[PDB]
Amino acid sequence: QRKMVREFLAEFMSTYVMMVFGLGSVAHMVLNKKYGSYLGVNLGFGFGVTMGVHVAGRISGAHMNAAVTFANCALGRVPWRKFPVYVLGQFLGSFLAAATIYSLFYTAILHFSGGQLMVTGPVATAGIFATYLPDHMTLWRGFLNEAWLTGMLQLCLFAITDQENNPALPGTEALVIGILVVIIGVSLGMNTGYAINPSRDLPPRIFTFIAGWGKQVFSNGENWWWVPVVAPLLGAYLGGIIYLVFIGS
Amino acid sequence: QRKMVREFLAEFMSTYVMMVFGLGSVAHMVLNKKYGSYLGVNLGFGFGVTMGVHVAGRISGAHMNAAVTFANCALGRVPWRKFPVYVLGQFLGSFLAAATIYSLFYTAILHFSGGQLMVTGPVATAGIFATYLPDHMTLWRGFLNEAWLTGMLQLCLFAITDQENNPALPGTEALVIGILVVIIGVSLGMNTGYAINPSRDLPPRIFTFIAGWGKQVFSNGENWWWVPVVAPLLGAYLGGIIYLVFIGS
Amino acid sequence: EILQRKMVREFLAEFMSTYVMMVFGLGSVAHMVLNKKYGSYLGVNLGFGFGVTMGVHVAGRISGAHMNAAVTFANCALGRVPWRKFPVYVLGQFLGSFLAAATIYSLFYTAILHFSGGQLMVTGPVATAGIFATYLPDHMTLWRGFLNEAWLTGMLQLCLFAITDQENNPALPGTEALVIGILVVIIGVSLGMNTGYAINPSRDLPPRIFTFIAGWGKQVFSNGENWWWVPVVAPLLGAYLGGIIYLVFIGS
Amino acid sequence: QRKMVREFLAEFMSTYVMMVFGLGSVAHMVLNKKYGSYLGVNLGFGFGVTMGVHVAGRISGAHMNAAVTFANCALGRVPWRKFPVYVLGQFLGSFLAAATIYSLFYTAILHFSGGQLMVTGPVATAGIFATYLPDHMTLWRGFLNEAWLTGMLQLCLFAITDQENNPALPGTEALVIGILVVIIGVSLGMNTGYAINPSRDLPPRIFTFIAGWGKQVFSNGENWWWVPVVAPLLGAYLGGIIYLVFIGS
Repeated sequence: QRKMVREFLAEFMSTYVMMVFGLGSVAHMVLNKKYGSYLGVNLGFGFGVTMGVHVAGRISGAHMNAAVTFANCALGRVPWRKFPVYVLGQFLGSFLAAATIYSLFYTAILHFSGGQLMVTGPVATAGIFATYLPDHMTLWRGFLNEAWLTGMLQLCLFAITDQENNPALPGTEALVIGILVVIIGVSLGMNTGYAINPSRDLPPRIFTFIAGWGKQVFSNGENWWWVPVVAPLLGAYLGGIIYLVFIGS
Repeated sequence: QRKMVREFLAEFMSTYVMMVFGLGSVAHMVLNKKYGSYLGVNLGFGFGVTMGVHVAGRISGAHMNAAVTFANCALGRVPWRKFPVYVLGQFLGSFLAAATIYSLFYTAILHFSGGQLMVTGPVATAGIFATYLPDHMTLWRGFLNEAWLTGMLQLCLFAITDQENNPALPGTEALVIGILVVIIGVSLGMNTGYAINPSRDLPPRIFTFIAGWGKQVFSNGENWWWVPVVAPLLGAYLGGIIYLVFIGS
Repeated sequence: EILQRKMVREFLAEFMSTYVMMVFGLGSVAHMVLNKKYGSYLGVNLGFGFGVTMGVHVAGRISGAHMNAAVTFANCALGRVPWRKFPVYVLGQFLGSFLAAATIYSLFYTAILHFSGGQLMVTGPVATAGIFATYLPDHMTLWRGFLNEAWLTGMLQLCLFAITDQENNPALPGTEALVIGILVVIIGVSLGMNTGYAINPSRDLPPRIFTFIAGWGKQVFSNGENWWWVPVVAPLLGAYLGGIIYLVFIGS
Repeated sequence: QRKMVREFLAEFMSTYVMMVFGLGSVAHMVLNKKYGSYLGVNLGFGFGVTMGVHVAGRISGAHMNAAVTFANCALGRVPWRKFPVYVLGQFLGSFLAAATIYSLFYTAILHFSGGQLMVTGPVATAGIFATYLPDHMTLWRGFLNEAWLTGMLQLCLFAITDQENNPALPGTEALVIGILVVIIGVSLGMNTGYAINPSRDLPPRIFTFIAGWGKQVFSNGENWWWVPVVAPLLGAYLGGIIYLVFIGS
């Protein structure tokens, strides 16, 4: 054994239940669209990220990300090298979860996706795990659409915890934290997905690149895999700072 | 009227009042589709779970069916001689709540079907009450989808009820568990619906068979009246051991 | 130059606790059966539920917040309240909802007229009246029209009493409200299809008496061979039947 | 940097979080309609209060919607000389909010606008920043309606923040105050697009008239910009008092 691995069971049974609701509900929309809604996803992710703090041990490991894994080193909260263990350790909850929703849904896309795992197009099923920015954007703006989609994932997250500026109640912190996430999938989720953490961009993207979809998950758009893995990083520490501007300093 | 009948009558009404918030939920989602929409039953049976959760002996037996009452008899809880009394007491209701979602939709299908109580095609009134698998799938994996739909609500039913590992609060349960059944239906409802408990599946499939439709309500998945009666009991043991091998042993 | 403390300071706060429910609920029915693009069915499923959770933060949190001329008749025969001061909960916040209808109407004076010609249409594909009162969408006679409103009433209380029986796992002292309209939210995804949920004799005698006054005519009280008396006698014999199915489980 | 002036920051943010959850959530039903929805406006708005709420000085420095601030001023629950501060410093939480949701969608807009800024017609844009009255609207309703939209905002606000008469618990505020405005959303925006607090109109309107839309943003409604700057001020002065008679006192 213990002393850092009772927690990596929670860090995993938290991210292995995030991507089942947040990233495993988009196949509820992009496969029937009259059984599933673009709401079923943006609402899936938040009110499923409730189960994801109901588990992780109250402050001692609940991140599920590498955008907020990284940031919680800006200041002396959780010094630097508790962090790299959670990045790779909590890709697994998103990789071998990305299967625990890929393997249970074969019969569904095999009558929707023909017999061919096409990456892009009119029966494309490669969106379900990765993040692809549609016709009307660039990376001039796709960097600033994850370093601001995660910059306020921090301002809005430091204001639901710090027991100084009057946040949530004791157990009434998951409902709001998931409700925090409903209203970004439904506000700025019309843009570079809302792959807002470097653990929905890559960890199920290196799960798509493995099952047989092709190299079009690492290249569709000049080179994408990197910005939802590099923008949340110097987006998070830059968003909770501009927050911490007003109370600290 | 003694101690242990004040245990069905308590678990009888949460298998007659979750079900009337979940059966008409579909018998309204798809029976009309204009007044009744695509969530329809995500938040109908979902939050119709919240109701019930506030209607049982506080947190000392509030299971609502014959499916989670079985994980909590082998994993140490509620000795087995208190397992089937609750199951049936519950089950004893699932029939008593459909047979009254009939007279509530009496002339809501006779102006819809004709006078024949059809189950498939242009007239579709037996996919509401029970479930019935779709045309894209066999039982090869609609069982694996029902020992995973009834084998992963236990990681949430533990992170919210168990009090050591930081949960929702005493009023805060129904709304973080009924808000699960909506978050369960926003991902994994596109497979078998969710027929997650054998107290929701059999007594309303025993009703579609006694109302006048006949034995075809069973002969639907060519045999589906045990796949969500043996996959759901075999997820509650397979999951309840995931959180307790995660934390415990 | 006189006293105004009494129960008339319940009356007054049943007034809003109703009035604020309606301008939320009624206000939303317009918002689908008048725009259909900026509005939906679901909007009333929950905009009526959280119209009632803002009814609650307007009346004593449990003692004064019925806002429903019937829950005021259910908690009288069981006994949680005396009788002779049952009027001034109906005749308060039921002429508290009548006068919320004329405040959703003259709030929509333009917004409707372009939707229904220049006609005060009761029945058709230009129907309006359904904003204020309810009508049975021809799916039924009264045989099911009284049996969807005294079981829809006795599916209410058993979910009311359970969150306010501070004995048997209710909400907190401060989350009663978020639930009890999210009762009404769900009433509109399981049961909200045939007669709607006109459970509330303050949403169905008061507003119907409004429309008939601003000119919808003597057709508001006929649609159903006469549909008015039902949700005014359908809830009272289904609240009394509604909350004795609970106290025959834990009471006496 | 630590006095009354560490409070524009409390409501720069609390207002900066009010626009950008909305202006981007109203530019989200309006720009794809298949990866978005209207509810997204009213609950991406209401729960974007929620986050507005948990940002500012606990309950008496967290308004953000400066027509409240007018009436929470004039009824004596604020020093009359600390009115302009909470506005203009939250009024800038609305400028530098529009400029910063016009940006995130810069690439998404011009693609379906070809290179030009239209205020009316079939390429309506600035309906998301400012507001404009429909086919079915005059200024008869143009004003009598924003006195009950800045009206009902109050009785339902005050009934929650005056902790005499059944309010929410001190964590339940922002969930059930944000959950208000989602109820004003699906009740009362199909007459005006509820501007309720002139915070929400005049600054991004002043933004969109600088943003090159030219003077049509002050035209439609013959002159529509003035009302949700004025009906709110002497429309929440009435949502206040009508409370303090019937309730309170």
